[PDB]
Amino acid sequence: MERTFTPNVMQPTPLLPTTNDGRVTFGEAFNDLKDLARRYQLYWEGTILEGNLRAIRRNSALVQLPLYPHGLRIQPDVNNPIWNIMRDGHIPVISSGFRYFRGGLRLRIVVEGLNSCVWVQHHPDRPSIFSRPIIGRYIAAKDAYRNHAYAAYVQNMSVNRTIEVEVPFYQPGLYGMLNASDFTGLGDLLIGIEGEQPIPKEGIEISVYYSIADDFSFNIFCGFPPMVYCDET
Amino acid sequence: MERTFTPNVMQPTPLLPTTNDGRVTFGEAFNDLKDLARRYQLYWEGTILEGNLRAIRRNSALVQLPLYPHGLRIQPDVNNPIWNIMRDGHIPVISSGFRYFRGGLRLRIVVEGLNSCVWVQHHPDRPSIFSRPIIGRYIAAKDAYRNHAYAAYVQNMSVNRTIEVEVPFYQPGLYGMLNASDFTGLGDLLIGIEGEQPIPKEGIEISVYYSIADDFSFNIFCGFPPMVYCDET
Amino acid sequence: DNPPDPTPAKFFVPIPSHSWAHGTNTSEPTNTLRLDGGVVGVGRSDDIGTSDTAISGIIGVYGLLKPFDWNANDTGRNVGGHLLWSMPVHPQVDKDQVIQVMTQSKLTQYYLPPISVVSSLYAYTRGSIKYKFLFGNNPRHNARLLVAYIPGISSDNRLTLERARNSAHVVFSLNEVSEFVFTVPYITDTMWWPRKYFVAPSYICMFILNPLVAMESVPSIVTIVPMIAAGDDFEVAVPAQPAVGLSRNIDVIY
Amino acid sequence: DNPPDPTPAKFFVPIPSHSWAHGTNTSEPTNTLRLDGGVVGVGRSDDIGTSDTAISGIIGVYGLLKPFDWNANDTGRNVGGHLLWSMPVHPQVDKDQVIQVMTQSKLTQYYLPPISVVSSLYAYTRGSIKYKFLFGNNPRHNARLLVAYIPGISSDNRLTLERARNSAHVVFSLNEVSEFVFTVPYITDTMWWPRKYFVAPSYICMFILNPLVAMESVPSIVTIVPMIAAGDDFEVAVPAQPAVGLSRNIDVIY
Repeated sequence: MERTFTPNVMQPTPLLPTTNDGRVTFGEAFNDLKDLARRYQLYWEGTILEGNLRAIRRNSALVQLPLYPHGLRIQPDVNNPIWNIMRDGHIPVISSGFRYFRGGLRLRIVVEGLNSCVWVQHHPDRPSIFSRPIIGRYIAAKDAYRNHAYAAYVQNMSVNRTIEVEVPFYQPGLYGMLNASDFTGLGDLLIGIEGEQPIPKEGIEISVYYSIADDFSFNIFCGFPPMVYCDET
Repeated sequence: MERTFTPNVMQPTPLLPTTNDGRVTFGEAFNDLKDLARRYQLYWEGTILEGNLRAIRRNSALVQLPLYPHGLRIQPDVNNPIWNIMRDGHIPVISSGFRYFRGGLRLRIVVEGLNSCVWVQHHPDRPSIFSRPIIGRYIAAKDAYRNHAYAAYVQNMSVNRTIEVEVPFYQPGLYGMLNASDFTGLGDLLIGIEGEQPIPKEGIEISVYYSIADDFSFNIFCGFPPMVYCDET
Repeated sequence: DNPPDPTPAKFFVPIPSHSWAHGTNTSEPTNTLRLDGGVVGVGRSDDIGTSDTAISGIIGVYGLLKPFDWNANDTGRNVGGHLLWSMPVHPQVDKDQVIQVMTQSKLTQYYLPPISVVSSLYAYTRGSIKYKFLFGNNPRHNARLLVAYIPGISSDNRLTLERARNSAHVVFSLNEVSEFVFTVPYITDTMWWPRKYFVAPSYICMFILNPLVAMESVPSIVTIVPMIAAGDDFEVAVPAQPAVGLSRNIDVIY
Repeated sequence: DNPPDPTPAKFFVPIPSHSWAHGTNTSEPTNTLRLDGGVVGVGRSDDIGTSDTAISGIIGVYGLLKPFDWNANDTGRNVGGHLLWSMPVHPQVDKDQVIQVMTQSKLTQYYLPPISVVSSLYAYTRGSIKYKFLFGNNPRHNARLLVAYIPGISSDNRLTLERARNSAHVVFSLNEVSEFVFTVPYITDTMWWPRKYFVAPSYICMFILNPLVAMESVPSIVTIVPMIAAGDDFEVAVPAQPAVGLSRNIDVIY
């Protein structure tokens, strides 16, 4: 096989004795990228103001966020300097090397400001038109309010501030496509308020973090794209 | 039997191989409407103001809500655009195909605003005159305050905001009637405050969600009524 | 004795309620309103059957579609090759072949077959469909029809009889036969096909092969009633926003 | 009966969520959005392999480094001892021997071999590296090269051929041989060596031993393509801030 082929090997010394992937000196074995990809990382972080929401703005969406196992497309503005100096996370970088996937994501949505009953809902097949989220008044007529019978979840920001949910993989096809260009992905995730708590005069600060589920798998290893060093920022 | 009767079948190909109702490709089997009908959906969502409540308004009803396994009658006003563009839920649609039922509902009452000790109570036989709820001052003399010895429940909106209760099926008859016209149904559900916390100058926003219990069953399948497509709104 | 219990305090993550999505294969902590406490349910007998909601039994029942006519005395439309009727094949029947009741300023009410209501409750669906055609005629009429199933076609633009005979089809002769079922295959590049209310995966069409005959003693019009039910292998997939609401209240705010 | 349950109330310490760091060897309480409730996963078969992410398989693949020329007709640089190519040895290849694509005001895009992407995801790393050199030539060229591995050197300041022959090295003769792999040892006072993007633990260099020959009938330039993959014993250590981002969006705010 041409990728791993090694002709005429000239090796001066023996090979180095093994630590069982670090289990000898540390306690754990770092043998796999799928375990590194299950440590949570930031996904999208935004603010939402009154007045760029709906007119009536009782139980409505605040964000429809597209679920991609690679990241959303990043733009490194001056508001969140994360996306600027840290570039992408470890998950978009691991993901850019594989072609397909099959499996779900885990999310952690931390929506505060607001401190009322907030809700989340997964539309497994309404994909996949764009690489940004859509805020408030710009989400389309039929993604505006909650729907009936889509898998959803509800939480009082008074009891607890963090919603942690796991999105299933519901698709007709064999794979979902990593590195899509722009029914390929995991569909949409809608986040929204449950009935018109008055909004603080600055912001509802939402931030989504994500990871890989347990049954998730990266599937066909082609190359990595060209990278950019973070220390050059 | 004339409903399923198939005379002179001409079939060009073999039948398609089975996925065990989706269990091959997804993880779960969607073989039954009774399982879809146990995912919660919205039931009634309203607001209640001071001044359309009682005169003395210490521990009183705020709503007497009639328990129907089909929905309440919907009216699609501009306040909650849910009932407008989403029409009914999956439960009123599943229910319109069956004639009877026998079993209870599960509810989730999220009453906030107010943040004081709120209470719920089931009147298994005081049915069933109307398809709307009745707010505040309009509930009748003997459904006004709490009663003694009806199954009831109490909760501080300070500790937790969500009351989840399960209503039993208490009737003399064999069945309860789905698709009633207007002792047929599950009786009444009364929701009320426990002693005159001052009410915020706008609203106590109550919303009830419901589902089917475990012992619940739809019973005689006749047709479905004529429907209306939601995408035409 | 009052011995001390020093065992460390465990962590725990507070949440306001249980799962809103789960419908099966689990328990649900809840506060029941009973005098009893315990896992209790309402009694049953044979007077009250079991729940009838198993999907395959609901979707096995035929619903009815818009009927249509041959006019055997029509010299124009009664010929070799003229196509009578056709429609894309998917469980939700196309809005124009359903019986509708239209109101001014209200919503249009469609009569959907039981397969079309069930398929509106789910996001994907697959498997064969049965089309039972039901002819109003008597022993004196006669004809032959070719009913073909074209995979991967949206509309009839390029569709003629001479082409339709190149796909799966059935030739039926209505000579003292009043009903026949045509179980259309399911041929698609994917395993589940998404709902429609999109394009349908395939198409179905019905051509006159031998035109209709009849006499001076017999009615010249033959009415056909198409009816549709799910096959034996038909399956639905992921619960979604129902495409249809009830008509109990048809008022709508644009 | 309603007996009282007087058992003492245990302590418990509230926290908003579960572990943000843990990725393996544990369960994760979570609210899944399924109709089902239970430990459930998406189906698989052979159509869909297992996950391919096991590190040793990803890092076994060669990535390519900047190629470079002998000019056999060059009388200056083609001599006994002239050193062709060299670089510090560590998994992240040095920024100047990678193929770069530079843009005005944007970030520079580097093509990193698969070992160099993996090694950017971890904080420490150790084990041997393979350097496969690939010569564009035909049976008529000939030369010998000495490729030495100098432990504990940063740059070539004090490096000559007469010194490089005192370390581990391999003498290779390109006489109808087009590829050879040089598995460099790993010699370091410590067990794990930290990432670079620091100094590299060692250095590698390649001297002409017998100069290149060729004729009037054959091209005089021989291009060499260096390629790098991890050895059999190579291992990574502690997940860290990735040294590299993706180039999907290369805009940067200074």
